[PDB]
Amino acid sequence: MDSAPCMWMRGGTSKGGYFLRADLPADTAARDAFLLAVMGSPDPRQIDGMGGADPLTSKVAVVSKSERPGIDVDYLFLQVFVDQAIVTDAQNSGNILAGVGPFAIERGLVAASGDETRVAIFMENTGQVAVATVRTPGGSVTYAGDAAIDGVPGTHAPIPTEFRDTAGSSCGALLPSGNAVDVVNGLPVTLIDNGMPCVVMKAADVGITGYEDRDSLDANAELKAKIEAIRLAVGELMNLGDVTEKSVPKMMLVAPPRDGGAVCVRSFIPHRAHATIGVLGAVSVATACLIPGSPAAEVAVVPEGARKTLSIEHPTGEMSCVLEVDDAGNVVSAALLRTARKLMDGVVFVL
Amino acid sequence: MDSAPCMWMRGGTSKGGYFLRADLPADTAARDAFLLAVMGSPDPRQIDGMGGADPLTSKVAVVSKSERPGIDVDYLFLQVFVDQAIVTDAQNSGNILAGVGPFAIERGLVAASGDETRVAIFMENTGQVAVATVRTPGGSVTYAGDAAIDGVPGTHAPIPTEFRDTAGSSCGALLPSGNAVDVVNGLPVTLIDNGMPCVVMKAADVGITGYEDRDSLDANAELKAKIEAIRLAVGELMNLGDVTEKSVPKMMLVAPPRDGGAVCVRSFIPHRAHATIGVLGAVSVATACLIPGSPAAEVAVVPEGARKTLSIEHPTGEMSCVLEVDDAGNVVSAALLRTARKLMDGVVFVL
Ligand SMILES: [Cl-]
Ligand SMILES: [Cl-]
Ligand SMILES: [Cl-]
Ligand SMILES: [Cl-]
Ligand SMILES: [Cl-]
Ligand SMILES: [Cl-]
Repeated sequence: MDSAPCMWMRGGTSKGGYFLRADLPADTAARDAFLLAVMGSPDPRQIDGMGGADPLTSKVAVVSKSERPGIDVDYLFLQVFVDQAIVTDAQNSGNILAGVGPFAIERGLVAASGDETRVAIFMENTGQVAVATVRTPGGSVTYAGDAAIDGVPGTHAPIPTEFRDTAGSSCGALLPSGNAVDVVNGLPVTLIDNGMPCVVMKAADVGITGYEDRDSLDANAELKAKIEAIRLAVGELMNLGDVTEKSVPKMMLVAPPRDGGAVCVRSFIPHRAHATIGVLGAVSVATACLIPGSPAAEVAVVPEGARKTLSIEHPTGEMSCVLEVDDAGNVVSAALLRTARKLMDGVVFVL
Repeated sequence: MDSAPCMWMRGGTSKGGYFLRADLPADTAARDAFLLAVMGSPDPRQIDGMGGADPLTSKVAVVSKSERPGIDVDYLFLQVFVDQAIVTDAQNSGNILAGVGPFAIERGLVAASGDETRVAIFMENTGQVAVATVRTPGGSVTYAGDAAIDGVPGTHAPIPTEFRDTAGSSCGALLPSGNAVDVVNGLPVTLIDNGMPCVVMKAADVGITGYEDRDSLDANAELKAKIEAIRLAVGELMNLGDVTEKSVPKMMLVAPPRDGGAVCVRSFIPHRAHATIGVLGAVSVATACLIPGSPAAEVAVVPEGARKTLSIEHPTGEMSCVLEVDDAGNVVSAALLRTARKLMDGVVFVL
């Protein structure tokens, strides 16, 4: 009651606590109080709980067996604020998602089935579907292997992840304005939602090249003020209402690729620069690369073929996105690599 | 083998992983590799393990039943470096120590004995003894209660802690120079070890008042260069050898008390300012307050009586130290309040 079984995992480049739904209070307010206490929030240092004093390590997954047709488990993502008594069920960023498949198997929501085991995951926050393929050699999840992702030392078991029903996850449409491009504060942008609502505009159009490192971007007050005025201006158009204290849309500043990739991106999510790029924001940006004349179309190098592999270059490397594009040109699925690791398993306590 | 039972606790204003000795490899090199992997080191973000990406949350306690006369458990403290593949068994700072008593009781090294339970702890790093009194109402440790310590939100069960055999823990003598005061780079200082080797000098003597906040102190390059030249100059005198890449001695800049206390301290440990003060450094400073004409004697207000309560004021509050002083004037024991909390219990995993 003042404890719950819990597995602490790294999912992608994030970390947090993974629960079975039936182990947390049914009452939302009771649930949030418990998770705040588990993390040690509110406290800039989160010294009296399991948060790592950074929003990326103050995250929670709630997983349960699904009754939806074709779905194996339902997954609710929760952000536990570091220094506010606030838990939000914001848009999925796609990193904590990576631990969901392995966690479900370990907890018996899904039994191991051969040496690899498919987990079909409904993302309750947005209504999207992720199919994760996880290594279960011998009938037990493994986290060891040869996969790498930027921002994570060494190598782990690959978890290839295929996203469906991304389109208009949050905005109700791929293009909530109905336009490929909209002029906003005199600038051409794309308002797009293929898994994450994004505003996609050229880095050069807001006075940077798009190749600056994260620290310089975080210190560029005039850049931040400029794109933030754009974000606040488009919230209604994107069916997002007043975005002032919202986490969306992500601001995606695109420049031509430099390392032979598809596109270069600097992401503000919305107010600080992402060290890499969010998974679902990569899908939105890779999709915008395909819409003609659009800011991202103008900078991107897009390969021919129905199965398009788009290497999205970011501050510290690149994240590769495989778009499967039907003969009508819409994106039918996006596949991206994740990794995760079980770090501690047992019981968490609150006062 | 690639896991161990482990309890994650907050101890004082630090956090880390608590093990039974018999659950870790006997081989030191094997042990260090395992603990590095457990924390997610080396990695500035410690994203692939249980470290909180700060040295204060990248700490380990190793506890076992003691055979020493009068000792209940042996405790070895280990610092797991955040971004280096290095584990050190440095001097005890006294915060992780606070979880040792409760952990021993929970693991059955010591059985609960009534509603409060004494744990006599040998600190293997330095040879000191700490007696911790822990609440065991009903025969089970509790972490709830009305105690507070600066740097930890809310309140917890008190763990009153009494230190003995502090004198010359590391230096072999209370005063390794044999002098109450030594002139170093033209400045009077006290080289003292009553639980933590410290250099004690007046804040004013190095060009600050001693009331500056931590951020200003951390940014004072000329202050840091000045006291660091002092530290490097005294390492041999204190029987510490070449202190260049050492963590000791702590630099303690004392000023007259301002909130009715005994003394005001700003601590460099050795290169960044402490947010409060270390427990054992408080004992060393409180002891130096009693040695006549000495820098700390000149600034301190010392109360009459054989049981002296010295409120050591620090950046974010004060830490109170009860010295029990025998008729010969030496310190016979120092008592200080700690708190701890069990945060997660179960098993930790490495690849
Ligand atoms: Cl459940
Ligand atoms: Cl936060
Ligand atoms: Cl997610
Ligand atoms: Cl043991
Ligand atoms: Cl470190
Ligand atoms: Cl300690």
